[PDB]
Amino acid sequence: NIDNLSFRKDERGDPTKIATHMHSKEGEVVEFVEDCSCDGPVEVWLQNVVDSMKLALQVEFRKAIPTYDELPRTKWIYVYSAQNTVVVSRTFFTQEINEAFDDLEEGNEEALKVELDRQVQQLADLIDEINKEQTSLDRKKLITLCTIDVHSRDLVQKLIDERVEDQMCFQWQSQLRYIQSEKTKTCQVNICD
Amino acid sequence: MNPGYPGRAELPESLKALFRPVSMVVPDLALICEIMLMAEGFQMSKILSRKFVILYKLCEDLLSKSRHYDWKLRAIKTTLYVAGGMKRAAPELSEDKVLLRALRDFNLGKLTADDTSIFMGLLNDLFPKTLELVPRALDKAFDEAAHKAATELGYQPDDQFLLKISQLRELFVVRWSVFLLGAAGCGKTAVWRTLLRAQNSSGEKTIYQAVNPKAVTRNELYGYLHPATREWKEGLMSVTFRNMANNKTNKHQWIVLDGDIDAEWIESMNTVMDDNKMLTLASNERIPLTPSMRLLLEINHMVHCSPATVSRGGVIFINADDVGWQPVVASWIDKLEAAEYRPLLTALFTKYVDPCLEHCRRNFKTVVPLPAVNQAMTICKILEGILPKETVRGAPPPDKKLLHYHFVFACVWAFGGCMLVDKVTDYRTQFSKWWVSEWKDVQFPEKGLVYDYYVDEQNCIMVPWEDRVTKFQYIPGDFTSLFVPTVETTRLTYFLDSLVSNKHYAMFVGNTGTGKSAIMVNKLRNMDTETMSFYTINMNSLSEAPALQVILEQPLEKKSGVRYGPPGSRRMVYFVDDMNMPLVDKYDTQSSIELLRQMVDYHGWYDKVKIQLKEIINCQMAACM
Amino acid sequence: LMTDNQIVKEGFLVYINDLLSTGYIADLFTPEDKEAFTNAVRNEVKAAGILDSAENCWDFFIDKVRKFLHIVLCFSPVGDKFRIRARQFPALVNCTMFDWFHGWPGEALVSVAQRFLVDVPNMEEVVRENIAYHMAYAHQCVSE
Amino acid sequence: PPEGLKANLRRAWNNFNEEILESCAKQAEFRAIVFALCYFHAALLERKKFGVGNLPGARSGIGWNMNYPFNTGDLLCCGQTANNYLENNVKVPWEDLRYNFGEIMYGGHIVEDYDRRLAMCYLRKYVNEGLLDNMEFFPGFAMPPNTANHRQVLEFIDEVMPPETPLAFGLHPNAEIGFKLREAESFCNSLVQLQPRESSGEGGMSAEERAKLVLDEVVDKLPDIFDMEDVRSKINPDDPNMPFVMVAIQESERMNMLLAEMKRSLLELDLGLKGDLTMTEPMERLLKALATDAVPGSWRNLAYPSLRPLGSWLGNLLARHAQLVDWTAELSTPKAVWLSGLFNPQSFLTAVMQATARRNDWPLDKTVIITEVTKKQPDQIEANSRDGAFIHGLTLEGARWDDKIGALDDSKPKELFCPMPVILVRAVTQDKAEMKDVYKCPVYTTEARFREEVFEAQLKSKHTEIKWVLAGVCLFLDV
Repeated sequence: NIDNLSFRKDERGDPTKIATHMHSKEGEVVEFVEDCSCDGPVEVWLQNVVDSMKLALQVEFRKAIPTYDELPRTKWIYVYSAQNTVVVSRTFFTQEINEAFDDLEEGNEEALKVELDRQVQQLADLIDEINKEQTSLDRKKLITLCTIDVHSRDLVQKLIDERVEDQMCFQWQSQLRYIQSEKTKTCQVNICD
Repeated sequence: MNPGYPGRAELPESLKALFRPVSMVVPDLALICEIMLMAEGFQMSKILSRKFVILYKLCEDLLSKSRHYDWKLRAIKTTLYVAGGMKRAAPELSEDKVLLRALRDFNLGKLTADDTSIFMGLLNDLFPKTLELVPRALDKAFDEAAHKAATELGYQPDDQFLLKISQLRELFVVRWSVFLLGAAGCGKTAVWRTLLRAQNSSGEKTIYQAVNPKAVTRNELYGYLHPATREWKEGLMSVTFRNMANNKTNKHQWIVLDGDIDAEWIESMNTVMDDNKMLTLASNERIPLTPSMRLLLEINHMVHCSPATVSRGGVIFINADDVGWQPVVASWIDKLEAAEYRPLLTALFTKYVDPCLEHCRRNFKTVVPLPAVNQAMTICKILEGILPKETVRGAPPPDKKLLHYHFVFACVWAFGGCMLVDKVTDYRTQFSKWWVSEWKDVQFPEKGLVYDYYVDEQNCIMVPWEDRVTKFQYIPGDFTSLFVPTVETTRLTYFLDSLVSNKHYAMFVGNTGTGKSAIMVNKLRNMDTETMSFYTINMNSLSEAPALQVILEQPLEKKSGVRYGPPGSRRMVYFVDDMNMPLVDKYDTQSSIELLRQMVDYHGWYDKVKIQLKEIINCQMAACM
Repeated sequence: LMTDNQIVKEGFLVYINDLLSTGYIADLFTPEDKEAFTNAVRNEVKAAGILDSAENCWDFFIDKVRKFLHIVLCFSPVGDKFRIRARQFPALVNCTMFDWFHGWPGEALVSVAQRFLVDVPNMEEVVRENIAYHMAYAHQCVSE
Repeated sequence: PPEGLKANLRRAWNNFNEEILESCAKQAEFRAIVFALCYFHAALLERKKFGVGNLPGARSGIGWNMNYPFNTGDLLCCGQTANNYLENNVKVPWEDLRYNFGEIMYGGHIVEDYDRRLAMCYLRKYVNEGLLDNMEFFPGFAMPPNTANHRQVLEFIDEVMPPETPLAFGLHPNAEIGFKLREAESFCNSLVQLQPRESSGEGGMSAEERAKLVLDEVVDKLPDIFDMEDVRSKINPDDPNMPFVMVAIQESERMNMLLAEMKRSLLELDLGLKGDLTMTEPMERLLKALATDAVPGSWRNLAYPSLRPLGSWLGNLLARHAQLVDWTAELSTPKAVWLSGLFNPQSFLTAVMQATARRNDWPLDKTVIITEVTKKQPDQIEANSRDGAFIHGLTLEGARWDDKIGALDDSKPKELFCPMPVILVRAVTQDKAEMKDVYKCPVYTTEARFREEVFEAQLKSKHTEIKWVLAGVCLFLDV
């Protein structure tokens, strides 16, 4: 994931060999948790800062769960990073689906309609900030979320036709789904077994 | 991957524990376009996709395909980009109406009229309320200055001129890689000429710089580190693109290129021809295109290119109505200003030009490819051949009679003058008789041959050219195979004499020694051979465009201008023995021939190495094959 | 005189091309050849009784070449490149006095057999000309 | 390899070890499924002895339209995951595995759904718990429910004999006639390559035949009256702005150029053989195509029956010309045409669909294809119209178009080749009735190649669609 590195200041001469955080692969800055110094024996602090990147992402995953008070708001879309907003949408919506069957109990259809409405209004504000002012990188975030939304509503219709066919059936089994064992801090993505 | 035939192919034999076959073969164009139209900010993009993706499947299945018709997802994406962008530039409407401006500016540029009918039908089957269809747009200043320029251009401002410049102007603000996909006689010249002159009349000054890509080797135009010296050779295109991409960011500029193409010298332009607009070079000069320069390519056919190649460039495919045979006729009408004859001549172009036109169209037919619009240019060349010897300032009846004679002659010599000659299937004199059966204002001689007939303009009698059986000579001198003209050569050389009186002339088609030498020496000896100076070259299948160009420039004085000029004041008439010897290239081009076309079109040249203009001052040609 | 056997490159016939189709070569003349050759020939024609402005030097130039060059061909058409090169340039048939060489006659057999069999021992004439016309016969049999 | 379902089957077993053939009867379904899938594999191979490429003959000689790559590695991987889930769960939810063993591991080397449905139906003919009770591969050779010891069933197929009925290979006994037709023409062209002659099919001249110039926006000419379905010509809700009129206009024009091309090439048959400025190498190479009696028509511009000699193929080529030079200009009327005379049959298909769309559906949506199955309730009768089109001579191969349904014709004379005589098809939007009563009939431009589908159809199948696709049926251009 590390395209480049992003530093604090000119500690130890050139900008701080303490790897404060990586530079995003697509071009952006993404923060670490612990910041280890480049000046040491290479591989060691390499391991350190890479693992810091990992731990940073997974703990901000942990953070984003209830701060998702409501949907990704114009607040929440931009307050939370691109990865934040998309990963939350992914796994949030996945457990929404896992509930949404009621596991072969009545109540799924209206729910499907509601999440399709989520797709509608979400795409709506995404398009709004495409038309209204938004940062080009945040517009890349916007189109990211649009392109999440399209598959989400695709799956909405997919399970509209696949009417009752749940995890006990093959069809929801087929779909992408995340056993969020973040009790262990893992997104145990568990498609067919 | 993707294999060749459904379900059967040619694959590795012993690689047998490493992969698992799955087939990802269905284009999801509806889904993807719907995605990008939410990216283009569209709400019924669901339904928009539902309609329009199938729309282009059906356009592919139905419309008369060509080299410049495609509905692959690439141009699909381009159209969606245009529609979304102008949608956010023209909000507050139904998404379909913006879609229809997109369609209107997109497909009408490339398609034909049958395609237009099919397109209207496909639209209104899905999209009723045709007031949607081709939604309203105004380019008032553009089209007024365009009609102005065309009138000033002499070309008839047939609002297909206005239509085409509308398309081009509205595409320039959309796409900078453009093609003027027309034809011979199309007056694409006139099209961009009206365009650029009118915009010069309205700011953002349109300085155009023409070149034929098939002039010299790709290296010289392109430029290169030398293959044996490793010095960077400057490239004409790259030099101009530094002069052009830079310091001409000031205002809207134009890079014109008349000719045609072949998939040999383009494959490296893939970083500036597209949106990338970034001329990366082998020596890495990295010349960036800016939105102050306009790329255009005045052309006829796409017989050598992949669709992905021309996908970057836009296609403005022209209708022949704006620069056509009757536009040629009325353009000449503009050119004549015989203040009293202008009321009289016009009807002749209907009672003579039209009937002789349909006669030549079906009543007789040829084996030599002839453009009828060039037959209009031919009759117009006869017109300025005969115009100075006409003065309507005198008595009107003799003037009108002599002019009626002139114009019926002009059909004879411009439409049977191009007809199949004798000795094939009875076409020449049969034309002549069936045409003099249609002379109306002035007496038509069914005696002998009107072919034979010069006409004593006063007394109105039709004198045979056998009055000019002279001259006669035959003797070995500083001798080779010998020639001498007689009657038909006298009439032919008088025709070319009236041509060169306007400095005009025509090319020549026919077998060797069919009078050729007699004709050339005849025209040489008639007047000051300093002026009537010639240059005979047989050009063969192996000597080609640079071998032609070197043998071009010996009489070419390079005097002020700088111009390829003749030595002193004279009018060279270069001779070509057989231009149809030179070989086509791998992409079927005898680039010597196209070099000649460049010579005659721009009336000048730039050396492959030099950056200097060498225009043409007074030259003529003599081209047999 | 030039032979297909002597022809190693058809570039040679390219350098014969403008001599015949055009009338004189520029195909092979190197630029120094054209320039200095023209300088010499112009002075020659000035000396040749033709003092002019221009272009009359090339006239006595045509004198000096075509009244003294008269190149002759000796090819066989079976190499079909014969007509191919003419298709590449008309000089091969432009002003070219074609001559049927022959096939090769039985009279050649007879008469050359008398021409050369004359010295062959034994001289015996009935036998030697029985031989001469037997060989005429046999050559015709071999041709058929 | 010595084949035969006994041989094929027991080394299909031997494609598995004992411990993964013979195992615990806890997973008795495991050994049952492995044995059923061994027979399944064996049967795929057996039918793979049939397919297309040199086929004017047996319909049962089509094991596969598009003959697909299978492998025993897939057999072993499916065996792995099956042992996985049957040691795991001796209980079986069918739809899961019936999607798995197909679409996600086997179906990837496939391009058409027809063979996918063929496999899933053929197995489901033997795949169920109701097919887990002494399952019949086909009568006379069954599945013994001793499904723990592989050695026991291995004995049982030491006692199963090789000679299986053709329908024990799930295919009617009509593979043989056209099968040896294939091998007959194989001997033919073999010995053809094995015997030299010079200038007899060249000595036989071939420039004796031509059609002439066709419409140039010149006429509206109408051979569009009767087919015994549309006994009289009809006009219905249509788009006469783009009816078949201009479609056939451009068809006739493009074929006019095509014929002019065959002319200007044929212009030099021996003129090429005796010209100097008029030698024609491509047709010089096609001179052998003339002589070798192979269609020199290679200027591929319309679909065509692929395997036909010059006489039949090119005479019927002229017949296609004739049929469509007649069927040039008919004022929007699309009825019984040969689907080969159409100089592009898909353009014709598009024309007829856009005609139906004003009638059989509404703007911004399209009708669906379904067939003429008789006995429709007498309320709102509208048949001889653009409710459907009319064709003649599409080969209804493997059944018979009798009682105006696909009638069983599979072991009966003229069953490899039945035609459609003629149909008024049905274009509708809600075709939601008679879907398993119908084989989903395709429409192809060929069977000798099965190169491409024109479109599909729903003909009333007299028997189960499972063995109906095991026999297969479709509609085509020609033989």
